[PDB]
Amino acid sequence: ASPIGEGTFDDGPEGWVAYGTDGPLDTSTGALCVAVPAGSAQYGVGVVLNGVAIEEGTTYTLRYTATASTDVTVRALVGQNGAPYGTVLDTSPALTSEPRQVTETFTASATYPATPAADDPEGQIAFQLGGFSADAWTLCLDDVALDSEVEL
Repeated sequence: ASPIGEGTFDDGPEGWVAYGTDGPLDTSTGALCVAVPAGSAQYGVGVVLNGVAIEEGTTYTLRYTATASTDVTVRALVGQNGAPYGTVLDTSPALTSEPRQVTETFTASATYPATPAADDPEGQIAFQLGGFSADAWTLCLDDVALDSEVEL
């Protein structure tokens, strides 16, 4: 029904959550900056955001600017959690001291409903911040949108 907001992290993380890190997320600037603790291997750290609007094979556009104090290249994408499952995003979120904006229109070949139920965790976003940067680093995204067909 409702997406996350065309251009998030512009004052608050909204719902984006990050596990395997220190305290909650930190923004206060206009970019969701999660603190990745060194040695973030093993179990692996990451960030998930439940609340997406995808259906069957529809068109979409992911736009986010991630930047890690270090040159870390983790994994980022999307999928469904709660049947019928199905991932449509498969890329590598590169990061570094410089800003790493991202812009690409992919055809969500799945369906991310919005029903917060026990056996129905709906679909969300998966950020694998584990098994990538050895030393300590972090991720700073900003303005993450994803809608089907939009002005241009």
